[PDB]
Order: sequence, then structure tokens, then C-alpha cells
Amino acid sequence: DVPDRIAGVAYPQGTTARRLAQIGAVVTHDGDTLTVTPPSWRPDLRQPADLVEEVLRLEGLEVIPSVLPPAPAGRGLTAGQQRR
Amino acid sequence: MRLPYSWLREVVAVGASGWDVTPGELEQTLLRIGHEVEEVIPLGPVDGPVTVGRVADIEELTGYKKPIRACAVDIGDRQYREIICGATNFAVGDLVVVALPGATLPGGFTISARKAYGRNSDGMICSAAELNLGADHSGILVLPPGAAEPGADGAGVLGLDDVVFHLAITPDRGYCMSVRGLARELACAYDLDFVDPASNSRVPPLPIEGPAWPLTVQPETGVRRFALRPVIGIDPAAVSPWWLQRRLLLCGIRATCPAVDVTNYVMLELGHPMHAHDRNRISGTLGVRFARSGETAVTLDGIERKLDTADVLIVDDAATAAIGGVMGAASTEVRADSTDVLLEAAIWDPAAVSRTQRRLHLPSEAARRYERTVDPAISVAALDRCARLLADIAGGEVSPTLTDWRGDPPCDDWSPPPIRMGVDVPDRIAGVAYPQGTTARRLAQIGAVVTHDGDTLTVTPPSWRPDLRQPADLVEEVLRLEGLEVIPSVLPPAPAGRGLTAGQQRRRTIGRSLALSGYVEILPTPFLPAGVFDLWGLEADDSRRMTTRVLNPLEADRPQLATTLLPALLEALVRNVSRGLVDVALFAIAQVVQPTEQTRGVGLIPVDRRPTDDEIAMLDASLPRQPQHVAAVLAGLREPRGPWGPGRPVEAADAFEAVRIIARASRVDVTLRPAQYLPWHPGRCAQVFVGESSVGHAGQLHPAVIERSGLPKGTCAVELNLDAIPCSAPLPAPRVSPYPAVFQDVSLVVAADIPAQAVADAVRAGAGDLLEDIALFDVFTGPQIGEHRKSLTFALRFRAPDRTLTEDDASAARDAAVQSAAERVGAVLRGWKLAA
Repeated sequence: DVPDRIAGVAYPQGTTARRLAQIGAVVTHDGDTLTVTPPSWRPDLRQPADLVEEVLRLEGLEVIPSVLPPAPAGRGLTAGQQRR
Repeated sequence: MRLPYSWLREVVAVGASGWDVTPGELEQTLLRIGHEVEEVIPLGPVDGPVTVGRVADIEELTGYKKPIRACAVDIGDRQYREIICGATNFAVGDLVVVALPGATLPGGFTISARKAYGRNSDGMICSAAELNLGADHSGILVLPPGAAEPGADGAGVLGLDDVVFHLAITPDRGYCMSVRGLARELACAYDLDFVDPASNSRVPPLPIEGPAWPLTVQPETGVRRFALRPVIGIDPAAVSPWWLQRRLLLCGIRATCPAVDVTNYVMLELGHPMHAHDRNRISGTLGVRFARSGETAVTLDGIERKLDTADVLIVDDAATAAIGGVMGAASTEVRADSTDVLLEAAIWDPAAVSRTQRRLHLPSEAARRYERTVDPAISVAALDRCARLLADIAGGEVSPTLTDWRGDPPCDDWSPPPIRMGVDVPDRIAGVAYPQGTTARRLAQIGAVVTHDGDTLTVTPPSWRPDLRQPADLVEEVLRLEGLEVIPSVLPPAPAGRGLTAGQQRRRTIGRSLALSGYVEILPTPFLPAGVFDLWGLEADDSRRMTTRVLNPLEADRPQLATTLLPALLEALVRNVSRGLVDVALFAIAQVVQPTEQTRGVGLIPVDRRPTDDEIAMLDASLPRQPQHVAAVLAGLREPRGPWGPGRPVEAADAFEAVRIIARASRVDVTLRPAQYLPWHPGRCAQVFVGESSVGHAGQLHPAVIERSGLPKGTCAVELNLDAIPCSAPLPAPRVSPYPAVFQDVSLVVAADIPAQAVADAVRAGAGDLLEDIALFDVFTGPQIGEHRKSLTFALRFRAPDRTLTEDDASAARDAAVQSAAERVGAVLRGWKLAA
């Protein structure tokens, strides 16, 4: 579900594994943990972040919602900034 | 509410014997649970010979200003000392308190055998104040006969190891204005068993064998309970024992006679006020009824009260007995010869007492407890406690007759409705996980009946707690008894905000901009000076005179709210000038009050729902217009004196420049047009326009206004309506041509009456896009051009966007500009020049 978390979207089931298959990787399931072996023409695919971008771009980035984060109580501008 | 620690300790001790705590700890515990402690007074200490004495002989010393007394005082062991005293509230045979040579009174006074008024004085006879025992009043302290023998130790007789707590009880805790209530609060705080001093084990009920007096009650007066019991054949000359007179004095009450003293004592003890009527002075049936228009009553203090048809009285066939809940009347007052007493234990309507006492300025001890709701369940118990005590002191019987009107139909059960609340609700509101069973244990301590139904408690508060009536109310009880200090500090996440609004950002920029240019901001007052518009000479129908009016101003001649900020500004100017600060520029940004119709109030809307958009619109429309203004005043030197020169006095142009500062700060363009408008000078006043909307005025003040007002000669002023200046958020994209400019100077002769800006506009209009800048240099008059004409010399800077301007191309643009000024303002060219 790592691509689901990063995108903030609940992708249909088997989406991350189908898309990684299309790009030519060997995908195997062990409960909640996939093992993904990318193809030789894809030396860029080498951490989980890299695999997220493949899922997210093939599903389209337009489906990602706009959600303001809660930012904590800030301290505002500093003295030096206010002085300039 | 003052009360002493010993009494409070005694009541707490019944159910937790041996309880005792320092004043410090008591103060802290009281604050922690919600009771403001205003002062802690331990009773001022004495050292040495401060003993009871008996006055054995009085000799009036004559020949001095006041009456003076040389007294022989029996001080013990058959020693008689001569003592000078200036009071008069004592006779031969009276127990007093003497401080003898070697004694030290509170405040660090040492007593010494002095000579005064021609005799030797071996000390002094003390007042309750001089001993820091109670409030200072006229005369010395007199103890009741049999309180102590002459020679007894003053500190022990008077109980000076006691401490008085002065509290400020909040109006939601009326039950706390008595030893009963505060003692209960301490038993809750300290986790003690509590024996209620109003309960039956502690006040056994007297007999009930027929009515004690005929009574009719108009129930729409709000009376909830009304009880009478008599005590007959009391000694009119008995006095209250020392312990009782003392407790009253520490509580702020001067004792007078057992009939009165016992009702004040039970009031302090149980929180139910009481009153004693001379029964033989009542004529016929007691009636509780509203007062009639114009009616009068004379209260105990012999002062005639003008009544109001919302005041509840007690009357009889002859006259008024009481302003119910506020103060008894003279006609049934206990007095020196009163032998048969009728005791009143009533429960009045809180809102009724509140209105009546505020209106009459009688915030009596009774009224203040009724305002905050007295426990109706204890009226007879307070009555019986009061009757027994009166009989015991002054020796009569308590008649077994009793009236006890309890509503129609009679109310037998005084408990409020039950409240349903989730068991963890106090935990949520506090943000604390309280130990299990905490909310239900604490609600039990405060006397409520608590029952569990899974996760939902049902809580029925006691009768003395009419404030406990929603779940929120119950949360505060849990949280305050556990302590508020246990609640953690947790910043909430607030959402992405939008920052300050345009208008807010604009008012800051206007203030920074005026302050840099040398203006000092004042906080204006909204209350106008008396007759300011007569001083300005405003017409009768001038809109500024239609003012909203306050009804209870702190100055009776300044009740009008300001339709203009200049009065307050001019007032601060006058103050600065009168303190020697004569070169001053002041400004204000504040709202005015401009009413439209008459003062139309809107009727009450139910608060069990939110008001509808229409109801809000109607409320808004009922209020006066209240736009935001900016205004300024200037007097004295605008530029100060220094090495550069003598400085420059304020002129009207400086107020015009203040418009331009505000407008630059607002990012809008203004035009100034000649205008006549008080309080300004008619030839030095400008009306300010943004586009075609008037936004205010600026210029010099009318010299007659300045003179009538006591203002500095030459004072200038500016006022703009900020609500009339529209928002602008420009997105500029300036064309910045780098090709060389051509500078030419042109002089135009026009009628004196034509404004300079009109001539500039005309020159700009005809010159077109090549004119990069125009600026007025000279304004010349003289005979050779016309007695009513004037020469204006403008500096023109031309620049092309795509090329170097030839000089003939510039002169064509000038010719067009000169022709435009001809066609629009009748200008005549006088000469031109190639600015070198």
C-alpha cells in the first residue's frame, strides 16, 4: 500500500503490482510485502520511492486530491526579518 | 463575605474531628477550588497587660472640646486603675478591654502611663479596631455582662488567635455565602465526611401544631416558600452572649439585640436570611403582594423608599412590613420594648430581589443571598434553629405554631431535574484521564444523587445548587475539585489561515506611513465635547449634529457619540499645546457613529436557536452607520528650527499632503477640489475625491472656529472616510523606455480662478504618450499679464518608446499640449524653453 499512502489515494486492489509488472519488473507477494526486481533497462528503479513514482504516474497524478495539511503553531517572523 | 476560621473549623470538625490547617494552606485550597480570597486577616496580636476591666466609676471632665472621662477600672485582684477615655458608648458597670502600661497593641503601639487632660492615665480603654478585632466604629468595645471577670486575659477572651477570611463569592455560588456552604466546599476539597449543620440531627424539628399567623400569598410574586414561627415573652433587655456577638463582629455585623442578632447569626451560619417582626405591632393578616404605582414604604432605617410595581412587599392591614427579600420595614421592626417576636423564613424570587435592590441601592446581606438563590429546603430548619436560639438567649418560649406556605400546590420536593451525562465527559473536556469513579465520587460530595447506566450517569443535584443544570455545569465541579493545575498544555492544530484582510493591511500601512511622516497617533475618545458643533458654527440641520446618545455618561454634558474624529483630535492637540508642546501633528484611525433613523431597538430573539439571516439583517439595520475614518490635525512648526533655518509653520498644504500620504498608502488616486465646509476655512478647504466619490475634506481650520475653540492660530485638519476609499490591488507593468528624454519648460497664462491641476491635465491630455513627466515649477502673478491672471510654468519631460525623440517631434507634442490648454482652460502661451 506504500504507493497508496504517498499518493493519498486508495488505489484499486492489485494496482501497484499490475503497474510494476507492465514496466517489466518481476513482482512476488509475501502477505503485505512485495518483492520487486526491475528490468535491466531500468537502472533508475532502485528504492521503494522509485517504484511509487511508477504506480502514481501511470494511474495519473490528476487523481490525487488537494488536502491542506495542519501546520503547527508557528512563531512568525524573526526579529531580524521584521527589522529588515 | 467575611467569616472566621474557628467557626469554619468547628463546622468542618463535626464529621472529621481534629481537622486543622494553616491560614496559608486554607487560602491556597480555597483559591484552587474557585473562591477568591481577597484578604487573610489574623487578629492583630497583643502582648502584655491587655485584660478585661470593669468600669467602676466615671467622672466627666469639663473644660475641653469633646467630653472626656476619667474612669476607675477594676482590672483584677482588687486593683483599681484611673484611665482617660474619650468614647461615650459605655456606662458604669460595663466590662471593657484595657491595655495597661507595658502592653503593645497591633500596629506596634506601646502603652505607657501618660498624663493627659490633667489626670494620670494608666493606659487606655480599647476599641475593636485598636485591638484589630473588628471594624472601626465610634466608641470602645463593651463586652456583654458575664463574658469574663475583670482581670481575664484579653487575648483569650477576645479569641485573638483566630483568622478572618475575606472572600469574593461568585454569583453562581450563592450556597457558599455561609459557614454551611464554605464548610461543605472544604469537606469536598479535603475528602472529609460532612455533617450538614442544617440537617435534622443538628437541628431537631420543633413541634407543628396549627398556623402561626394568617397569611395570603399572591403566587405570581415568585415566593417559593414562606414560613413563620413565634417566640413569646422574651426579655427585651437581654443581650447576646459574647461568643455570638463576636462571631457577628468577625463577619462584619454589629450586634444590636437578640431578636436581630439571632437572625443575622443563622443567616451567616446556614445561608438562609431571616427577619424578626415585633408580633404585637402587626395588624391583621400578613399579605405578600406586588406594590402599586406610587406606593411608599419606610424601611428599618427610617428612610422612605419610592416603590415600583415589580417590587414584592409584605403588608398587613395597617402598613408595610417588608420589602420582601431586601429589607424589613419600620412598622413591624423589633425595638427596645419588644417582647413577642414573629420570625420570617422566606424564599423570594432571585430576579425580583435583584431588580428591587439595584433600583433602591439596598445591597443588604439578605438581598445579596436571595439574588443568588437561597436553598428552599432549609427554611423551616433555619426558622427552628433561629427560634430555639432566640428563646435560649433572651428567655421566652417557642410557640409550637408554624406557618409554612410551600407554593400552590405545595411543593414537597425541592430537587432540580436530573441531568444525564456520559461518565467520561469531564475527562474529555479537561484533556485528562481521571482515575475511575472520579466524576461520580466528586458529584456525590457536592450532594448530588448519582446513578450508573452503563456509560451514562444520571445526576440529580441538591436543592442548594440551582446552578447545576447541564452537563457542562457538572464538568466544572469535577475539574475544580481535582484541581485545574493537572490539565496539560497542548497546542491545538489550527488550519491554514488566510492572514490579514486587505482592510486590516491597509489600516496598518496608513499608520506606518503617517507616523514616518511625523504624525503621532492618539486613541480618540468617542464622547464629544459639550457644544462642539456650536463652537464650529455648524448649521442646525448639519448631518454631524444627528448624534447617537449615551444614556449614562461619565460626564453629564458629554453624552453624544462622535460623528467625526476631529473633536477628539483637537482635544488632544489643545492638551499638547497647553503643556508646552506646540509643534504637533496628531492622527487617529477609528470608527464614528452616524445614526440613520431614530434609535430603533429590535426585540429579543429566542436564544435556543440561531437567528435567521433576515433577523441578523434586521439587527444590523437597526444599528447606526459606523464607518472607519482616518483623521489628522497639525499646528505649530511643521519643519522644526535648526541649523538649516528657522523652520516652516504648518499650512493648509501640509493637510493636503496628509491626504496624499493616506492615498499613497491606500494605492488610490485622489483629486482635491475647492469647497466650503465647516469647520474648515472657505478659501483653504479641499474636498477629496477618489474617482467621483467624495471621501472627506482637508485644509486649514476656519479662524473663527479656531478662536472660539482656543485652538492654535493656523491649525489644519484632515478627515477621510476609509469605507468610501475602495480597495485597490494594482498589478503594474510599467513601460521603462531607455531612449533619451527631451526636457522643455513651458509657461502658460490663465485666469486666476483656474486650478493648477486643471492646466496640467489639459497639457497632459494634448501632449499624449510622449510626455513622461509634468511638474509645476512656478506660479507668478504681476501687472503686465493681467490683474486676475497668473503664469504657470511647467517642466515637461518627453520620451519616445522606440526611438530617440527629435527635438521637432517634442515641439509638436508641446504644441499639441499648448493647444489643448487653450481649448480647455483658455490658456495663453507665454514662452517655452529647452530646460538646460
